[PDB]
Formats: sequence, C-alpha cells, structure tokens
Amino acid sequence: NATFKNKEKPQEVRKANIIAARSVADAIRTSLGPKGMDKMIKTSRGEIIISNDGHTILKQMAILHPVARMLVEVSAAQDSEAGDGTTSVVILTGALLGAAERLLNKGIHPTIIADSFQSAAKRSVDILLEMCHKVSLSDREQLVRAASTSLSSKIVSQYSSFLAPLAVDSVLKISDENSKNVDLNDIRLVKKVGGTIDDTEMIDGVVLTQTAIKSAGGPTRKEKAKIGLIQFQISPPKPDTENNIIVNDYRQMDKILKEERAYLLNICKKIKKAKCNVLLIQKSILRDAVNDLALHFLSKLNIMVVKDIEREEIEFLSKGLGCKPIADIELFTEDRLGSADLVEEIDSDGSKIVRVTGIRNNNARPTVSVVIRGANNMIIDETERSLHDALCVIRCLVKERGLIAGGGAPEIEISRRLSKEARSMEGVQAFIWQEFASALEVIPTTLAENAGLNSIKVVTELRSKHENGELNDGISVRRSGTTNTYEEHILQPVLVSTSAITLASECVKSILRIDDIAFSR
Amino acid sequence: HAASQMAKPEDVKRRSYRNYGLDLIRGKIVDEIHAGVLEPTISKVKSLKSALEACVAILRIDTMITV
Amino acid sequence: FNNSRSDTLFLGGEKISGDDIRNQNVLATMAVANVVKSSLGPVGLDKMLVDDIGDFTVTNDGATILSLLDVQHPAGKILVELAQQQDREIGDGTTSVVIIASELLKRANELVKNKIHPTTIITGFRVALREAIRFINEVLSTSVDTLGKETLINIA
Repeated sequence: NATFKNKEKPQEVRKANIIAARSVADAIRTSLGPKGMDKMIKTSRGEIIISNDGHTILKQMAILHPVARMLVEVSAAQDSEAGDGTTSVVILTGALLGAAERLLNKGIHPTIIADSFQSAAKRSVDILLEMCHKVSLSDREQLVRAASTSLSSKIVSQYSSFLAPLAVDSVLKISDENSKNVDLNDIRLVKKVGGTIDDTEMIDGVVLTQTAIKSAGGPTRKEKAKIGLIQFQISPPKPDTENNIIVNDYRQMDKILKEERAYLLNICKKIKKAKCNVLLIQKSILRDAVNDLALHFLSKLNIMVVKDIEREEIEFLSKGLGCKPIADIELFTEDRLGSADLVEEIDSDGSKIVRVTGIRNNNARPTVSVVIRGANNMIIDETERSLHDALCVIRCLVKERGLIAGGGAPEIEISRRLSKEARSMEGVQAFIWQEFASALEVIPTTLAENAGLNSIKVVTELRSKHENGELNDGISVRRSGTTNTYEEHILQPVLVSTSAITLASECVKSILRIDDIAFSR
Repeated sequence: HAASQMAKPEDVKRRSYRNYGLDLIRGKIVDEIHAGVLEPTISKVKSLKSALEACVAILRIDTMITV
Repeated sequence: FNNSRSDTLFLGGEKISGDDIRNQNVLATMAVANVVKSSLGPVGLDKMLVDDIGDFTVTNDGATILSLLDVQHPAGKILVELAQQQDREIGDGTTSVVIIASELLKRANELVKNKIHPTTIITGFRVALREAIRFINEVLSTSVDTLGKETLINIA
C-alpha cells in the first residue's frame, strides 16, 4: 500500500540508536555466567587487558556513540544500587531494544512502546516479589550463606566461612533492624601485606593506611587520646616568590637555621597547647605533611603523629571520631579534637598499620573499618574483592528482603507469567507484552550457550518444568544442565533482579525517546 | 606402548614393552630406562598443566577490541 | 586476510570476534611455536636472534629464543610469558610446553569448526589432564638399577 512519507527521517536516528546499543549489549552478552567467555581489550594507551568483568569491559570499550554510552550508566546504576547483575541488566536492555526494533518495524510508535514496556516491567517486579524467599537481617546464617554463595566464583572460596560473617557484622553495625537503605560507604576496607586471611578484624573505629612516627622518641601509641585533623603542612618556610639574602658570616647562616628550626618548634608547641594527643595530618602535594624535624619536636612533646593521610581517610576520621578539620595553624584548638581510648600502630609482619579505636563519646557515629591482612598482594586483594561483593549481597537482603533462585529461573517464570497475563490485555499492549516476555529469554538462552549446552533444549526444558515448579528449576553450570536451583545453592538477592528489570526498562525508555541530536558549542 | 597397555589388566606377557622411547642417534626404539633417558616427574606434570592453562586462557577469547 | 572493517559496535576502535579472532589466535600461537619448535631435544638445531640495532646471538635455549622473539599478538605473548614462568618453577621444558600448547589450540579450533562449544573443549581438556597426571604416577619410578646391575653408567 502507501502510508505516511515522513520526508524528515528521525527514524534514521532511532535505528542508529538501537543498532549501536544492541551491538554493545551483544558484545558483553558473551561474558554472562560462570562459564562466560573472556574479552581482550587494547586500550588507547596501548595497554592490553583480559577480563570478564562486565563493567570493566564497558568502561574500557571506549564507546563513542552518544546513545550507546547510556549502557555504561546503566551498569553504573546497577553497581550503585544492587552491586551485582551489571552484565545481566545490559543484556536485557539489548534484548528489549531488539523487541522495540521489531515493534517499530510493525508500525508501533516509540511512545507506545516505552509506555507499554513500563507497564510490563511493573508486573515483572511484582512477580519477582512473589517469588522471593524471605530472610531476616537478624539471622546471620541466612546472610552468611548468601554471601558465601556469591563468593563461590572467586579464586579463594574456602575462607568465605570467615569473610562472610565479617561482612555481616560490618553491615549490621550500620544496618540496625529498623532500616531499609544501607550505605556501605561507611565501611572502610584497609589492607596491608603480612599475616594470613584469617587475621582479619572488624573494627568499631577508623583504620588508616599510614604509619606512626618514624623518628626516635616518638610514642607511636597514645591512650585516652584527643585527636586533631591537620590540613596545614608543618615545614620550614619556603616562599614561592623571589628573596635575596646576603650571608657574609656563619653567624648569619646559624640564625637562618634557627629560623627553620624555631618555626617548626613554634607550631609544635602551639599544637600541644591545645591538649591534642594524636595528630592526623591530611596529605598534600604542596609541602611535606610533617618535616622530619617537626617529628623530633613533636616526639619530645609526647605527641603521636600520623602523616600523609589520604583525603578520603580524613572524611572517615571527621565522621567517626568526632574530630573536625583544622584549616590553619592559629585555628588549632581543643574544640576541634575527637576522642579515642587507644591509638596504636600494629606491626604484623611489617604491616605498619595505624588504628584508632574506642571513641567512648557521644560524638561517635556508626562508622566501620576492616583490617585486611595477607602475605601476598593477591591475598589482601582477593580478601578485599570478596568483602566488597559480600557487603553488596547483604545490603541487597536488607533493602529488599529475600533471595530468588538464579540460573534464569525468574526469567523463565516471569516470561511465562507475562505471556499468560498478556492474554487479558487488548490492542498494542497485548502484542508488546508478548515481545517483552520473549526478550526476557535472552538470559537463560545466553547462560545455556556459554555453559556449552544446546540453547533451545535448555530453555525448552525450563519452560516445561515451570509447569510444576516456580523458582526451583534453572541452569547449573556445575551440573551442566537444568537442575534444582536450591540444592545447588544458586541464589540471587531480590534487589539484583528487581534493579535489572527497572534499569533496563528505564534505559529502553530513554533510548526510544531520542529522535535527534544537535551540536551545542 | 599399545602393547604395554594390552597386557596391563592381566599382567601376562613375555615383555612389558613399557618405557620404550626414541633413540634420536641411531633412529630406533629402545628401552629408555636402561638407555638412561630420564626426566623428573615434576617436569611432565608441570608441562602438561602449563600448556593447558595457557590454552584455556586463549580459548576463552572470543572477542578482541582494538582502540 | 587481516581482521578489520568491523562496521559494528560503535566504539573508538575495531571489533574482532567469533571465528575471526579464533583463527587469528591459532595463527599467533603457531607463529611462536614455529620458532622454538626445532630446539626440542639434544639433537636439535639452534636459531639466530637478531636485534633492532644490528647485533645477534645464536642459541638453542628455548627460554632465550621465546623471550627475545618479537610477538605482535597477545595470544602468542601468553605462551612466551608461560615459558618465563616455567623457568621460575622447573627451570627447563620451555620448548616442550610451547610446542604442546600450540598443537592443543590448533586441535581445539578444529573442534570448534565441528560444532563443539569452546566451553566443552576447555572442560574436556581439564578432564584429560586429571587422568594424564594420574597415569604419570603409575609409570613413575624411583632411583633403580644400582644393586646387581647398573644403568647409571649410560648416564655418565
């Protein structure tokens, strides 16, 4: 026949948008699952990396297309809210965009597509909630099992029996029962080489990466301490401008040397007058945090000094200990000091790690630090990496309580449910809902492919088995087939699946609404 | 070596045919244990694993991005 | 011949995937093995290594031949770095490891073309290794031929 000509062709932009975005999603798709494939990336600086980390791939993918880059923000939002599923949400987005492309080819306006997909997404969330197996954050065993399970894909899985409950106590210290949103940024992970994995502590205070006094005579440990934050540098005067000094006798140079020493001492003495026991000095590249001579003078004053403390560490000190930043030297006063019962440096196989513990003050805030030890860099890195994931899994259990079986289980169930519920819909919504349900299958399809299994066979077995089961049937790479998701311990927090449905739908909404791009300079 | 595996489950043989290798000077098959061609166990176990682990790392690459 | 003109995946670069990168990986690992291969065994021949300045050395040491080889594909660098690790645990065998590794990758590519998924190739190879190591333990022997006979004299 013949229909609207649309001499102006914004559809060319919508096509380019979907084509570019689906290409990114199809690329990352191959990395889904414990059996997923690795990628090689040569970066713009010439360094070549191999990784299967979804976010790292997209970050180093160097996406240029103005719309496809949205999938990077999707993986960031997934990592920010859930902390897991950063690959799945991108794959789902791609499949939904493919569904949108077919709908566009059928003459469905992108406004209709976006609105109908949102309605289907709302039902998917409800279905996920119905499938949840509820847990309580008061039941440490439920949380340890959830954390240890997610850590089964790590290089060292055996020590999860100890790292998992550490993550639980770290979260519960900040996730009291009457809460929903838990901010894990209050849990600082501080690592040093030395010791082994078991030698890991959950601390109710602030732990630093920096050492105590290096100079002779320093106390290096204070009890019943008042703690100040120094943002100024304690160093001899070194003006950046021009100065012309004439020295004709050694007596003049001695006066100059006395000026440098007296300056450092005068600061040290003024600090002591504030009754401060521990000096925690912010790192700066302008001048040295504390001169060697200042450490000598401060040591004689029985003051403990911790130099070159990172900016982020200062933010943790100023929240936990009750201490406040001190911008300048004359502003150093008692009112700016915090509280701690003991400040000490611990030397565990040369760890040289400083800990501030025992605030014992109403200024205490729910800050958490973790002390990570291990002989090799790989030991402390794998410990840190494992705790980061364990904390995110537990956070998910607090925000949206319960776990749902993995292996594509909710994707098969939701697809079947929406396929049947669509039968109650009319018009474009009925057809679009069917396309949404079909798009969901990209996940159990991809998992079957990467596991070495026949795609159609695995997906077909799951769809039929869900006639009797709900969440118990899914893909197990361990058993290389469709088996019992619970007996195989294949569990994913509700928040992760819920976030993937929401964010993928929001991305498709955002992409379909783009009909043009203009330059602005 | 095939013969050495044929009698293996029965331990009935005139000759074990076992540990026969390549004589790279005369160009014939010899008994290496008597000839003196020995390698430490760790060499063969490590070599087989080392080759495999690199092969897996490469076989896992189905995509390369070149910026 | 070379893998280019991707015309897909709108990023600042090219995309090589599927049979294209798999065949490229096979070519790379063979290119490396073709260098060190002939050094295997006490009867083998040495090879010449020439630098970018104008000097050269001749050696049959597999570790030196591999380390001083200009490799422009990371698929081959993995095997060169493997040999460098081999030197740090065994001290020998670098030639035989690269030779075996290349042949396994070539054989694996044939299995892929015959519709065996790479995941099942990797799995099967590891299953074979487990039995291969157990077999080595059966042919394993200790210090023998010192009482009533001597074979150590052939070593001297």
